[PDB]
Amino acid sequence: KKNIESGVAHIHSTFNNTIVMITDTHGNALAWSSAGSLGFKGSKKSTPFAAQMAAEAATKVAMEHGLKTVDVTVKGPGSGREAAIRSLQATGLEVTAIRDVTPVPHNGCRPPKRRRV
Amino acid sequence: PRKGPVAKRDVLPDPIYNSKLVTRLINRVMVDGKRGIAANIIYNSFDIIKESTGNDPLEVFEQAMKNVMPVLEVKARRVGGSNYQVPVEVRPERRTTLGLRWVVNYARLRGEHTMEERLAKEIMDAANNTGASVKKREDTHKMADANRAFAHYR
Amino acid sequence: ARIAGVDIPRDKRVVVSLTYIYGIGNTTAKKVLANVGVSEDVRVRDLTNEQTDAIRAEIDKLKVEGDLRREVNLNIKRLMEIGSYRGIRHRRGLPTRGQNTKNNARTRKG
RNA sequence: UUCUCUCAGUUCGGAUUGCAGGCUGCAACUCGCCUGCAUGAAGCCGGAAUCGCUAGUAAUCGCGGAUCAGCACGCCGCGGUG
Repeated sequence: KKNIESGVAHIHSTFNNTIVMITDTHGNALAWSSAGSLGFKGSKKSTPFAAQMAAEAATKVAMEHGLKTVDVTVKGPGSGREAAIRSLQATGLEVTAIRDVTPVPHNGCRPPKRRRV
Repeated sequence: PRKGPVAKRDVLPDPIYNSKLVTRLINRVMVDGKRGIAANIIYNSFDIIKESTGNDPLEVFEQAMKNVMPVLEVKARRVGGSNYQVPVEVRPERRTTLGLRWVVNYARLRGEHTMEERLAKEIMDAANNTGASVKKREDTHKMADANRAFAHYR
Repeated sequence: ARIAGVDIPRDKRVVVSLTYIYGIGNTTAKKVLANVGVSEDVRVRDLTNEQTDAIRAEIDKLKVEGDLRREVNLNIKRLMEIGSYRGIRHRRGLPTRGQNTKNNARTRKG
């Protein structure tokens, strides 16, 4: 439907999870996934393999509506950010841009206590 | 060891076919040091190969070896508390090691009434790209060339 | 029916199928088949009605029946009703020969 | 080296029980070793975890003797295949 054939992948990868949503060239979302929505639990949600299969479960649906063009904007200073890409290309999509979008404050707000573990 | 690499354990080529590969195949079938039984088994199996739709036992055996041996194996490693797996290349001696090992292991599990009726049949099925040995090779190649994802910078 | 007691199996030689009657082991089958002159020949029971009656009339001279279970049963019965140290053990599911019961009763007591 | 048996709880396995014997010893019930006939259990390769070993070694097969009337799956040695 809508035979968009263009869009941009958003990767949001923290220390203990990983989300990949694929939306079109502007806003409105088409298909998403995350490691939790694949039965994984707890620790394992941060290994790259989780990002592998989540990228797959998103692509497989995004190209069930016609899609080649995609870019990659990676938030999320975590680990599996590149495994997400390697699964994004090698199951059909047409990656052509990588960019980093990490919020960097110019010293505005105060962060929480340091943990004494 | 810790000091450094070690030797390679020279083998003695069997006198019948003058082929060190048949020697290692005899050594892998043998259990408990009963070697004459293993030799009788291998020779009956090759007799069965040539007699029934065969050309020569060395030729079809080499081709079966070629079709089974692997070329990309992975190694599951530990870093600092999280473990993964990465592919790597495969040096030559390990290749024939694995080949012989798989062939014997999966002929031992066939389900006929003689180790010869199993070995000859299994390496014939192997020289025609069939049998759980070839499927084991392909499982290995599929695990590799996929798990290169968390291996690309290892 | 078949040749003694009930139902000597098919498809096997006589020297082995004759084992299946309670009281005929392995050498007894040999001796019975030898006092007549019947061989195996080869891996089947394709006898004659003279060979079946031959090997049937001679088994009658032994205790291979529910006439043997009676003997064994009443033996243990006489044991447990006099004193008796062996019968006392027969009545507890405990080894009756001296067996140092640390594991050796899993057979004798399950 | 021949002849069998044919994938089965079985011509696998040999626990347990019945009857009859042998040997040592003044004497084998509690409490010995061995023989024969009969009976024929669990067990179809064993999770978490964990052990031995770098060559005539590991694995496997027998033989001898200390102790001792008798009594070894234990211990000390020896060699065969590898």
